[PDB]
Amino acid sequence: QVQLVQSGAEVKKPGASVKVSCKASGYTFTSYAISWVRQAPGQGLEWMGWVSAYNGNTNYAQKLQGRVTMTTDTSTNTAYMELRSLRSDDTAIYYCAIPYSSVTFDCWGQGTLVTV
Amino acid sequence: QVQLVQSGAEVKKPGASVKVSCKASGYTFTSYAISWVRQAPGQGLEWMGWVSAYNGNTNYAQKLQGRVTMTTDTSTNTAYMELRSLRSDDTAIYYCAIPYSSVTFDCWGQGTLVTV
Amino acid sequence: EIVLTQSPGTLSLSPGERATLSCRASQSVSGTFLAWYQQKPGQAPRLLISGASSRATGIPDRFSGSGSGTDFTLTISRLEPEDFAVYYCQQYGSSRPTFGQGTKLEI
Amino acid sequence: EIVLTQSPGTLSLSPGERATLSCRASQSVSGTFLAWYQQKPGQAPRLLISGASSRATGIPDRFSGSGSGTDFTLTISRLEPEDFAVYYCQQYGSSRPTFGQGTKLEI
Amino acid sequence: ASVYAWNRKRISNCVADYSVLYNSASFSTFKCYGVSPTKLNDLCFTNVYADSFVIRGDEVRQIAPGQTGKIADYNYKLPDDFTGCVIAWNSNNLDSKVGGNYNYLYRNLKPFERDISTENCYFPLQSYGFQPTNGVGYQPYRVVVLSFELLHAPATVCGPKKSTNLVKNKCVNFNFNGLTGTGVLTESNKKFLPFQQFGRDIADTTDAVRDPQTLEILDITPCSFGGVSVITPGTNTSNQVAVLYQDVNCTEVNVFQ
Ligand SMILES: *[C@@H]1O[C@H](CO)[C@@H](O)[C@H](O)[C@H]1NC(C)=O
Ligand SMILES: *[C@@H]1O[C@H](CO)[C@@H](O)[C@H](O)[C@H]1NC(C)=O
Repeated sequence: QVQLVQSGAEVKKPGASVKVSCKASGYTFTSYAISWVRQAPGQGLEWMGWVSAYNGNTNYAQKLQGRVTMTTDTSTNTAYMELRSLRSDDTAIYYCAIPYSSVTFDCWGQGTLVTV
Repeated sequence: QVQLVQSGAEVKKPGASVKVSCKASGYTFTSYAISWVRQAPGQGLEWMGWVSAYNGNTNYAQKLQGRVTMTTDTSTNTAYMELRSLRSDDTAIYYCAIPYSSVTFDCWGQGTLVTV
Repeated sequence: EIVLTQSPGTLSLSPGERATLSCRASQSVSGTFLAWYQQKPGQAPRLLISGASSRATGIPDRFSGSGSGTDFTLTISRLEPEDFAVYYCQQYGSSRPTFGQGTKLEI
Repeated sequence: EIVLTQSPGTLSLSPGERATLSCRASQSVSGTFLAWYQQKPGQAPRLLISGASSRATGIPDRFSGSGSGTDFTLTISRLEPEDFAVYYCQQYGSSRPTFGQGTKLEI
Repeated sequence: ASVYAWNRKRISNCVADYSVLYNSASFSTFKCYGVSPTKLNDLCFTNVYADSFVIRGDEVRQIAPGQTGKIADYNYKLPDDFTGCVIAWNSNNLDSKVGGNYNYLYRNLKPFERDISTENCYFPLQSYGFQPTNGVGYQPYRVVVLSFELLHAPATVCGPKKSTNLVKNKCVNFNFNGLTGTGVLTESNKKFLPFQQFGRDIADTTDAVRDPQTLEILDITPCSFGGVSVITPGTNTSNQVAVLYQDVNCTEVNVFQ
């Protein structure tokens, strides 16, 4: 029942902004806090940050602080990841992570080819 | 009403020793423990050490250990700080400080510049 | 030892708009056992916030601090011409307290 | 942060043998904060073991891990052809969690 | 204040809403002796005294009646017959300062005493070791002791309870300045002196009290009661019964007096 469907690929010019979604369905949206972990092609996984879907608290990492913002939309049951100040090295596939009765990352969407 | 006047600025050669005083007035010198902080020009604050004014128990910093020594004269309500074997980068504005109505930061002194 | 990093060394903002400052820790620090410092040019440092949420005596309400655990944030709502100085973050949760390097606000 | 250097970056082992994977920590991490993961090429990670002792759902009985403190071990009895992928070890002790640099199982 | 010279602030002639303090989660411990923490809003008292001092979690348990130890024996001793409660909350933000508070010092003694003096060289005052870099049971805590003196004077400090009109000649469950009971309130001709508020019979039982707002003197007589006795011919004759109310006038439900 638990499914995440991420939006399509984006090709953006440097300095632009991107809003990538992943529709939540099959689980109570405001229960398990949504996460976001991306993977550079050929490298390992790197976590950006976690946003609680109930109250909206966030916690960002060093390598991307000042550039990322985390919001939730309870009404549409969609979590939006907004990224501004895009440059060339931001090219990676961005995955959203839901706990899915594990610890943190499971039931990822196919993947979003964010090529900048 | 509380005022702390420290000793004048010092200019010295590398390897020598320097002692800095700070007179206290308007409060019970024994009641509040003294604190010392160093700040190189352009760098941040670094705490130096603690010595209680009631019993004289000791807690020094590992980095500065074996070179710093504080003593206090209860009769004259004056705190001292002895520092031997100075090097070049230790040129900084030295503050004496007691916490009053605050956990820390209260009564930073006018500062004493020791130039090595 | 717990090390401190403030991401903006200098922020260039016109007076009137929104400013934010960061100062995080490496090992967890109790929220209560915290303070925040403003050191004017040529003057001794001054405690803006202590306890990571509570102002001191004589601090305007435009300032406010928040955060707990390792990541901490200082808030300035309205920038007045006299406010342009350097700000220090400090934690004293265990053993040696560690101070910040400073952040300058420019007109 | 804890630097996670998976010691066997490439292991040239043939199918059918027994595979062992190491995972060292710079600072001693709680055993109840560990999970080990496998990302099959083109397919999302799967929870193999959580809590450092207990295997999860949808995972064959051949997959089993152990270890405590800083030394963490995997024991795989028999290799299936579909099981050839890369494996990561992941700990959630203090502040930000840290992923692995990956160990590729070569033939 | 320091425990060797604790402060005693006098509370009188006011309405004390204790629901805010009882509901507040800000207290680290809230152990009450004497009165329940949730019923303190209804009772009424003569006076409240606040004993304020800083102690540590270790030995903090000694602020309880009849306790021993260096602090309980030499600084603050509570009586065995204590009618009141002690409240404590974590005070790290206010009473802890870096390095050490020598501002707070600690020195048997009679209850509620005060000895501020100084005299093989030893002197009777010692300083407290408040460290913010130490074990948690040694960090200073702010403790306020509320000692209650009951019956000592007319009651003046009590919670927010809305009053009603008074109904005469019926047994009602009344609460007059913390004195509760049941009885019929009627006028009386006992001339109380202006300063006396309530009267008691032999073996501590209230006969009259002076009401507030109208200052009349009402005698309190328990409402009529008595045993019920059954007169019966027997289950072998008839189911007819008679009821005897022993020596009371049944003006409240053939009837033979
Ligand atoms: C029944 O009542 C009669 C008289 O009323 C009496 O003599 C007899 O003892 C009674 N029987 C019993 C079992 O009580
Ligand atoms: C009980 O009977 C009547 C009923 O009111 C009353 O007047 C009378 O005085 C009462 N008896 C005594 C002995 O007081």
